[PDB]
Amino acid sequence: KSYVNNKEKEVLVLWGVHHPPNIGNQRALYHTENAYVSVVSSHYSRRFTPEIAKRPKVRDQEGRINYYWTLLEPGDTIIFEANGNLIAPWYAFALSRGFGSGIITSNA
Amino acid sequence: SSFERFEIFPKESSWPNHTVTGVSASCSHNGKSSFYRNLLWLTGKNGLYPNLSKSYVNNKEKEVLVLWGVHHPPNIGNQRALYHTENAYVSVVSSHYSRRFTPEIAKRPKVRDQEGRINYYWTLLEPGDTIIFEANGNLIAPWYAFALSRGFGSGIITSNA
Amino acid sequence: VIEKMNTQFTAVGKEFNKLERRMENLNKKVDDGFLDIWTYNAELLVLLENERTLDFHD
Amino acid sequence: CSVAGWILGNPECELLISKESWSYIVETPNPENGTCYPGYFADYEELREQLSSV
Ligand SMILES: *[C@@H]1O[C@H](CO)[C@@H](O)[C@H](O)[C@H]1NC(C)=O
Ligand SMILES: *[C@@H]1O[C@H](CO)[C@@H](O)[C@H](O)[C@H]1NC(C)=O
Repeated sequence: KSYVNNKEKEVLVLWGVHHPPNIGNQRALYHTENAYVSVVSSHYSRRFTPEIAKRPKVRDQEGRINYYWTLLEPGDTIIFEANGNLIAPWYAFALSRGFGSGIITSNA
Repeated sequence: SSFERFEIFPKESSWPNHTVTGVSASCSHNGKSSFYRNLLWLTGKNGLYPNLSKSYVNNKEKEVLVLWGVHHPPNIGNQRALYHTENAYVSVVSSHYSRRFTPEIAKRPKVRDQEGRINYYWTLLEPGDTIIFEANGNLIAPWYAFALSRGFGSGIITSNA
Repeated sequence: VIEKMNTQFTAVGKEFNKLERRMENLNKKVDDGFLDIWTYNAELLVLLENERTLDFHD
Repeated sequence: CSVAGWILGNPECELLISKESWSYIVETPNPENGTCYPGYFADYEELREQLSSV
């Protein structure tokens, strides 16, 4: 899949990669033991593979999803390829930058 | 400010089907080959390197510093002699840590007359968590670990006074 | 006093990872150092001006 | 919600999906609704810095 940033704005694209707790789960969901995820843009390139491992449970779930992101410049193209283990982007954010804002921590 | 140095995986009882004896000339002590004191170089036993799986639960109130390494032999013959596989991996996870390592085989300049390398890795295990170690080979296992106690005002200085 | 103490400084903090402690501590050092310096300058400017003001009036 | 929760979307952060503009962002001291499916968020701190100018 690919997307061309036809907006005047930078686009924040997020996606993830699934890392099953075992082989049986990898076979049940993607039906391959040799999956990869590859994401590229004119100024970005990363290839990911799943890792299978025994892990402590977190939130009662064994297995993990790693999250990744990139900013796609206006006019560029982002390309996603996979054999499995991809948590696909659905929504993305066309960003508009300004000045003076920030993130604060408060319970007021 | 202080720490408790304790065994996580006692040498005698933790690995009954692996060889836990292994030394190198480069760590020679008093003329004899030797090795790191808080680590164990695990190698095969009777021709096998059984799939390894170990874990530790941090049952202390303190953070635990766990160190381990990965061996990268100078050649294929050494990989076959020690682990008996050409496709080894080491995998270390915790609730907030995950890393998978593989050995690399390469011709290298000698350092301390030794071709081949051991990379060293570490992580801090939070109280209540679990660290899990899995391997097909090339693991220099943790033996001892440090239960850390933090304080204020200390630091490391360089001096010959 | 008002004109000199012009604040263009941004103090919104940053998060760091467990393996970025050296960077976190550098950031902390920078913020604390600037705070100590400006606290020093503000207090010293006020004390020196209060003393000169009273001499002026006398 | 944590910043990760807000951006990835989180079933419990549904009330935020409709708000497109703001003057500042307020996070509580210990947000809970973050990465509901456990995992490592790459360059999270760096994303928080990018979103501080949006
Ligand atoms: C310790 O340092 C001396 C320095 O001359 C060196 O010759 C020796 O090989 C070192 N031994 C170990 C185990 O690092
Ligand atoms: C063989 O090695 C594994 C290593 O994780 C250990 O758990 C198991 O108890 C060992 N067993 C024998 C000799 O039966």
